[PDB]
Amino acid sequence: VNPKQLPARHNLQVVVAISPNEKAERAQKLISLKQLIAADAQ
Amino acid sequence: LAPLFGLEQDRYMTAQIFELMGIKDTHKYLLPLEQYQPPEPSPMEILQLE
Amino acid sequence: PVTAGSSSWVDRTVWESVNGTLQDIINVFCSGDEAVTFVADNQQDSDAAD
Repeated sequence: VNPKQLPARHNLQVVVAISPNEKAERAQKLISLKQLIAADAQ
Repeated sequence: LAPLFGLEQDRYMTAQIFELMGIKDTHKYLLPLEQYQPPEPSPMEILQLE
Repeated sequence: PVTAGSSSWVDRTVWESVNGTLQDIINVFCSGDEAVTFVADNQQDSDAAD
C-alpha cells in the first residue's frame, strides 16, 4: 500500500456513530437492489 | 421514451442509486461501460433466420 | 464535617450526572463493533475507503 497512492481529505467524507445492526441493514438494501437489477435487462 | 433511455442512462441511474446506498459498484459483476463488449449472438437466432 | 453532631451526609450528585452522560456517550460511539468507516464521493477512490 503506497502512501502516495492514497487520496486526500478533500475527497474523503467521514462518518461516526454506526449501529451494530447496520451491516444487516446494508444486506437488506443490497438484496433489494438485487431484485431491482433483476427486473431491468438493459 | 425507451428509445432514448438506452443502456448507459440506466447504468448511470443505478450507479447513482448505489452511491446513495452502496458506493463501490465496480467491486462485483457490474462492469464499467467502457470495457463492456456487446453480447455474442447465439446459434438459435442464426438457424431461425436460415 | 463541620461538626460531629451535624452528621453531614453528602449528596453525590455530580457523579450521578457524570455517569448518566457517560453511559449515553459510550452507547453512541462505542456501541458498534466498529468505530468509524470512511466514505468517498467517487468510484475512482472507493477502493481505498475500505
